[PDB]
Amino acid sequence: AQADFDIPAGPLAPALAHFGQSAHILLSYPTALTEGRSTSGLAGRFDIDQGLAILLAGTGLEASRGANASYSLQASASTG
Amino acid sequence: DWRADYHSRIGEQRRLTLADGTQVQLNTDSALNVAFDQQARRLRLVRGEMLITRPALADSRPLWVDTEHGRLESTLAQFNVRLHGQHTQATVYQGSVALQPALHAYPPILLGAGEQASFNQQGLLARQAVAAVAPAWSQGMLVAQGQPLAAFIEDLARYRRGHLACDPALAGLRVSGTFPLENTDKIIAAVAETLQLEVQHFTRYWVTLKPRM
Repeated sequence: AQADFDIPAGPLAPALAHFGQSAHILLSYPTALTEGRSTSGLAGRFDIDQGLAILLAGTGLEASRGANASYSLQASASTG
Repeated sequence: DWRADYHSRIGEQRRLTLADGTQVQLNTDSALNVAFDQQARRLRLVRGEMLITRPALADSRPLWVDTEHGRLESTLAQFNVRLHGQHTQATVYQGSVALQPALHAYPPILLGAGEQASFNQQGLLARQAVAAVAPAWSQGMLVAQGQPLAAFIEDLARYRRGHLACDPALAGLRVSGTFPLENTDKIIAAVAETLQLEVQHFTRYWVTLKPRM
């Protein structure tokens, strides 16, 4: 599933409002997790999962999904 | 002249094209009466919420949206109007609107794009900036940006037949996300999971969000 995005750099929380609307997805995550963070933005056509990962670059957060179609966010997974 | 009445059911959105070519979308559980006469293109929002888009560019008559609380006079504007119990809220996305509270119509309050204001018959109640370029509902979505849970569920309940509430201990919990209106049960389930809440649903038309334990 892909979408066209034109999300400027800025605070993360409004960028995610913009993202979920552009992707037309159910995105639900804790308010505190995204408060006072920033994104470099997202401009172009992307798979929704790849686009979300790009939007979240540098934030310390990653996308999460489970058995239902919904998306969430979580702190970046440890790698070791 | 030209003269029509419209309503939308609970959970229904409707697209109208008025005689002048102005487009109106009605949201859930809304009622609009339209009366074009020689003076003005009159819209009366009797219940609910509507979005005006693609305003006619060269009609000589002003466009007036009235509610019980006053008038919104549109200059080439694209704007949302929602009637609450005790006030009207306008949100402007393009152009400008002049707000005229029923008991204090002059001087008008000028609202430009990216501005939102609430008013009652006596005057302004609140005003702030918004970054949205259209209302989320008009694209089939709810969007929450740290919205208190009690207010989020008040909004969501407009789209449903039954009662939706939360325990008072939860009233200020902040909700963030984007939510397709196509399935409101999924919205409830997702918000409850994110906020680590229990969904009490013992009878079909009464749902209460509760603390987990």
